[PDB]
Amino acid sequence: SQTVHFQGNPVTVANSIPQAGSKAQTFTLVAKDLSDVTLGQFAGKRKVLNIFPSIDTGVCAASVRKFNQLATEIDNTVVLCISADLPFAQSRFCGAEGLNNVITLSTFRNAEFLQAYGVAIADGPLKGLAARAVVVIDENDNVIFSQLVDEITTEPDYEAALAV
Amino acid sequence: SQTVHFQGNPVTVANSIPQAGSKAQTFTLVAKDLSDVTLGQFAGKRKVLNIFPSIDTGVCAASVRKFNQLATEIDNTVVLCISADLPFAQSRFCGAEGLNNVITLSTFRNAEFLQAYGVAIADGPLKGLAARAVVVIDENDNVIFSQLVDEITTEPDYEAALAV
Repeated sequence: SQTVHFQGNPVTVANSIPQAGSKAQTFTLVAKDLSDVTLGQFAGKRKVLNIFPSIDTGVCAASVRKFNQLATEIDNTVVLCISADLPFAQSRFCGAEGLNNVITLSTFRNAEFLQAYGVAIADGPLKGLAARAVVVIDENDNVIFSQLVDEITTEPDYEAALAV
Repeated sequence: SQTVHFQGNPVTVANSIPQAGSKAQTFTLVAKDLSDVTLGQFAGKRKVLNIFPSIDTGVCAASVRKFNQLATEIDNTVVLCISADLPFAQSRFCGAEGLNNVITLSTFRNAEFLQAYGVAIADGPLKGLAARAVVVIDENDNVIFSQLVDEITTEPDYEAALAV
């Protein structure tokens, strides 16, 4: 239903990513301590969903850290860096060092999240992983911004991190 | 269903692990390069399925490597270290590297394998991961040995590495 690219080859992404003005769908993901975490646990806060195919590349790009840093600077915000890496691997993420309101969440046992949010790679070598995307949700669980990055290895625009 | 333990607490594992004497069911797993791999590709060899909840916990047990080393001592052997960890994190496995015929395979997009081989943890925080277990499959693809470890944090019987 959506198509991005990787290694010079197109990639299929199931359904469609949330649209501004829409009520955010609930979801459950796993934290670094293996506990479950839902959207409602962040009620009354601004949520920035930073979705990656993987946050365990072993590379600390300045662009990635900058985005997270910008996102957390907006009032009453929480940044959720989401991927299919297991919580174990997510600890190696170096794109949010020292940012207290940045949380890593795994999708390893909640594949429905990827379907509902329209970021599930449906084919190619990266099948089973999440596409690169950003979804911003406000204090009233309303989506005010979303972006599915055309090129998987590319980062989203910094503007996304600052959506309201 | 079956019951084992995680840090002393009861844990339910789906279905039943293959028993000695049963026929090994085919399966599709993902290798390090993200390519699909099936049991048939190891036809003619002795396959030792070394299944872990995770092989990317930051702690390297000396026991792990020795077990794998011993397994490779038996004629025509290939050791498959399987877990839910993504191919990206399985690369950091210490129990493999340095030893020939010891490869890591991921179930990240083939969760049904855990169900079919009866090693899918059904409850608690380790839900979605594989139980600690060993299944030895011979040249005729018959299961000649298996163990679903009582305490998931402990290591299997070394006799497992040598089963026929």
